[PDB]
Amino acid sequence: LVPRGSHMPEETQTQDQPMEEEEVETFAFQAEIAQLMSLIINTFYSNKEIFLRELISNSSDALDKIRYESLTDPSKLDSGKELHINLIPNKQDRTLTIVDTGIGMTKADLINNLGTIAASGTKAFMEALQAGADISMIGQFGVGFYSAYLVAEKVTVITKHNDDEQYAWESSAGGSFTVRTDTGEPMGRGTKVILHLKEDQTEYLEERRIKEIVKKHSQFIGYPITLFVEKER
Ligand SMILES: Nc1ncnc2c1ncn2[C@@H]1O[C@@H]2COP(=O)(O)O[C@H]2[C@H]1O
Ligand SMILES: [Mg+2]
Ligand SMILES: [Mg+2]
Repeated sequence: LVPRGSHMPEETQTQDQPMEEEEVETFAFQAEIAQLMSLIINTFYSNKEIFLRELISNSSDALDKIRYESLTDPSKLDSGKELHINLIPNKQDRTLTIVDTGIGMTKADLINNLGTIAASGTKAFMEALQAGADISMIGQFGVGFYSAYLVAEKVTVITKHNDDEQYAWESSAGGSFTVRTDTGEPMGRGTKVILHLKEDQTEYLEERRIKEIVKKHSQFIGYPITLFVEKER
């Protein structure tokens, strides 16, 4: 009744998909973890570059788990995903992302493994730091992940395990973290740790620096690692 030969883009713009709800929960760090994070963030250390070794070690442990889980669950052999790590600096956003195709984490794994449960070595490690230990000793005390706060003001962890949905963990320290369901970009099995770098820590976006610290500290990953470099415009 109202003939048309051509429409403007706004006229044929599709209706939005239904808005999704994401459930968010907020948790306090275990008291000694909170102490540790306050000590890490607010103290000068000479050797901050070991954060990357700690996050790559976590990824390598998650990748090893794939191989062994196949002994009680052979279907993982059928995945076509390569077992690998990618490092992804974004100079536009000032973030460094460590991506793996390991086993991932469930929601309860994020809550229990990344903040609420005591690590037995945490008090000993804070005393070793007081007595002048090098921050590099952190992984030997079972709290390596929190080294990310040597260089990052905020950390976001996106993760997907076969036995659960995709979740995001996030914390800017200050004593709390959040876990929420993540209905955004499905990432497939594995974990992405997104470091929001502090203003004076932007050297960890540079490709030569990243290659230097991988070669110095992470030579026995056991899986291919790949550094994605944004082409300079
Ligand atoms: N990349 C990752 N993939 C899977 N789990 C992780 C990752 N990073 C940290 N974690 C979990 O966080 C925990 C930190 O302490 P652990 O190294 O004992 O065990 C670690 C894993 O359970
Ligand atoms: Mg370990
Ligand atoms: Mg190994």
